[PDB]
Amino acid sequence: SKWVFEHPETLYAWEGACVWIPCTYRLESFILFHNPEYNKQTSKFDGTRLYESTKDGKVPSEQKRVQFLGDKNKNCTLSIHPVHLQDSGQLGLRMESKTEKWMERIHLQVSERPFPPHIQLPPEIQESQEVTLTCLLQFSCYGYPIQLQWLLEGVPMRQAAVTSTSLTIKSVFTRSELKFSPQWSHHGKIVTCQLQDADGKFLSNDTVQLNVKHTPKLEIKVTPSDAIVREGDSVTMTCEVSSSNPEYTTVSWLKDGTSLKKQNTFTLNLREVTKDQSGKYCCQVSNDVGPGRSEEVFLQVQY
Amino acid sequence: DIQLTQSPSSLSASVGDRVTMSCKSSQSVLYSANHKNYLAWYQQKPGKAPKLLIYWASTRESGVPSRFSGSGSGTDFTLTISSLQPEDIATYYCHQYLSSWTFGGGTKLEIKRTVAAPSVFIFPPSDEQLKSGTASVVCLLNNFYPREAKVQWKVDNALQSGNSQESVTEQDSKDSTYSLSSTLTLSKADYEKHKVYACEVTHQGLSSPVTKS
Amino acid sequence: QVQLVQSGAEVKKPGSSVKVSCKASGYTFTSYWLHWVRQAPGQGLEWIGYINPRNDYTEYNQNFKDKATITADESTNTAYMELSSLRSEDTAFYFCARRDITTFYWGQGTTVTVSSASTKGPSVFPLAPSSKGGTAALGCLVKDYFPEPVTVSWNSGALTSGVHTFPAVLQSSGLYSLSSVVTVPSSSLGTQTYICNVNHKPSNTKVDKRVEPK
Ligand SMILES: *[C@@H]1O[C@H](CO)[C@@H](O[C@@H]2O[C@H](CO)[C@@H](O[C@@H]3O[C@H](CO[C@H]4O[C@H](CO)[C@@H](O)[C@H](O)[C@@H]4O)[C@@H](O)[C@H](O[C@H]4O[C@H](CO)[C@@H](O)[C@H](O)[C@@H]4O)[C@@H]3O)[C@H](O)[C@H]2NC(C)=O)[C@H](O)[C@H]1NC(C)=O
Ligand SMILES: *[C@@H]1O[C@H](CO)[C@@H](O[C@@H]2O[C@H](CO)[C@@H](O)[C@H](O)[C@H]2NC(C)=O)[C@H](O)[C@H]1NC(C)=O
Repeated sequence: SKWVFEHPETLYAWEGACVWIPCTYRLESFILFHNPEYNKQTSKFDGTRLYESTKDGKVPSEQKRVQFLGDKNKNCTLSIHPVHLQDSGQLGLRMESKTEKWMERIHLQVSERPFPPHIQLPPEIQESQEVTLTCLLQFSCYGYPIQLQWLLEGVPMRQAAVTSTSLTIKSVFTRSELKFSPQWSHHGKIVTCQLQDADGKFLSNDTVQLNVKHTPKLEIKVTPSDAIVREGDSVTMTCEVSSSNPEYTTVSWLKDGTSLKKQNTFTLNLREVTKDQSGKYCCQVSNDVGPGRSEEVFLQVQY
Repeated sequence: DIQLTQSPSSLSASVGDRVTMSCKSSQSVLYSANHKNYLAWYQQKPGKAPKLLIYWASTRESGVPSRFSGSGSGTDFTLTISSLQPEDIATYYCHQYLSSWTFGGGTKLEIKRTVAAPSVFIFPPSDEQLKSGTASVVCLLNNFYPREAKVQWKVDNALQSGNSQESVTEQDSKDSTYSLSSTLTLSKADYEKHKVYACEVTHQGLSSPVTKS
Repeated sequence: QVQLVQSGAEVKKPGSSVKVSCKASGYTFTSYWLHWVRQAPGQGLEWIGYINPRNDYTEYNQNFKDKATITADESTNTAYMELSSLRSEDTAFYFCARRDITTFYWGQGTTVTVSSASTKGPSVFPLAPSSKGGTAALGCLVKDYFPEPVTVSWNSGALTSGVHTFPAVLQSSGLYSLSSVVTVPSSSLGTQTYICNVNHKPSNTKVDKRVEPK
């Protein structure tokens, strides 16, 4: 009709912090209520009054808890410093111009404790492919600066994080994006995003246990590693997997680039060997990602 | 496919003794980032979940007694109980948790005492049980140490396999012995098809295998 | 306060399937992997698999790919583990567990027992003492009952020296069987009557049995 307002639908904060509420609209007096209730019986709005623009001599803003930072023509942004649990509920902006009156409601949800952030990761992380892990917190207020810190197994992750802050009519948040090149060994590790205040102090955090796809990593062993193998002797080689994500399907053995016929187990036994068995040996274990191979063992037969 | 080999499978030691048990991994569990070994030690009591003792191979968890300590790095680890207490009788497991989870075979801890040969008793089936259509013969092995024993049933000198079950008690809290009950079950016709029913007991405390027939 | 709560004991017929639940409390369910661990009777802890409750990605032990299926429900903060074609070797304790950075959290465990049996009371048969040097052994054979909780006492609890009730065994018929024996002085044979008191509450079976020497 005669009023248009724009602001986030819900604003989030916690006890002891501040809330900064962007607001635009399109005035004789402004009054901020908490949970305004119209009484039809007395024809008035009842409830606690958080701000009155009419009280003359009203002290400068930062000497008040509830501060109206707006104008007479476009701006209705608000500031609560400090914000309290009892402020949780509905903020009623009662505006009066010369003919019409309006009550605009903005939701302020105050938690007793700092709420946690939320990590957004790609559905597909694989080794040596760069991905941006994202940490999102739905809070920002100029009077209460904060920071987001990435941890790896409780240890301040070494990479650089990038922090950005949005305080608009559409959304209010602080976001951190950290780029890093995951390896096979991040799979199964715990990544944490800690929300802190200025000092390195804990407020809340979000946590993930990384799922990193990788081709199989292999460790090859040989029995006569320390010693001599002449003709006839026995030699045992084993193929160990360190990790594989997803699970492996088969195992194979290769000698000087050619795959050994009917040698698809994790143990290679050469018994009654000849000098022709000399050469370079490896194993191959296959993933749904692809195959991995271990190091080569060069068996030299002595005679 | 990361296997963990724990040794020994069972320890017997005195009250007040210092006890160690080893866990060797076929591959390294040392993580490259935080230079931590992703191996843990558990204590498990019967019917209960394992209780964590050591994490990252060397850190004792909260409220765990100081007699328990974990050491080692890479592929070799040792759990040490500085002064064995009666409440520490349990089975202990090692556990690697880098990506997936694998566990050691376990180390059963018991109290060591003087070797005691078992008293061997045999019970023939009752006439009451024969009226039901089944015959169970019970071999009883009472108060022996160590726990390792072998019970072989023989029916007309024919060794039995797959028709018997045994059960072993916990180490008794007063004489630190074990007891074993073995039940051989045959149909009535098969029972009446033979004459001599015996259990042969082989045990460290017996110079020769004992047979009750 | 951070605790894993598993479902109750399960008795399934062979060939059937079973689905065990694991409810998570006091933490963000999607933040940590949820594992399942098996412990067969008399054996050690064997890893089954895990699920990432955030993207439902699962990995398994090689030996359980044909057996276990781990799923999760974030709306109920509950993870599940389903076993497919049940055989005798599936009778075991099953734990759900998760790791934090500094510690582990384990569920209380759930028993899966595979048998075709129904609540049945036991038969109590005497283990008669005979001549076959001052000590003799007698007892009671508590046979063919289901499920397991039976209690055996001697002389209404007035006889506790020489007594050993053995752990029950699960026979191939799916019924349990248990032996409870007493070591007594051989001169008491014939005198000071011995009576075993057998109680199986699931079937409301109470059997007193005098063990007389032949
Ligand atoms: C209704 O009317 C009120 C009137 O106050 C408007 O309020 C202004 O809001 C803006 C942002 O919305 C405020 O701007 C902020 O100022 C802070 C201080 O500025 C400088 O501070 C020191 C120097 O004193 C420098 O070191 C610093 O770098 C700043 O240059 C800053 O903390 C803010 O910077 C952050 O945000 C902006 C954009 O959000 C980025 O450009 C910055 O790089 C940084 O990320 C920001 O500059 C301003 O202070 C408020 N007014 C007053 C008088 O203080 C409302 O915006 C208006 N409502 C609407 C809907 O328009
Ligand atoms: C992340 O948040 C959790 C939860 O608040 C923190 O865990 C708490 O840690 C303190 C001391 O470190 C303990 O007193 C609490 O009991 C813990 N609570 C829970 C639910 O575990 C954790 O420390 C934070 N940081 C990291 C790196 O995980």
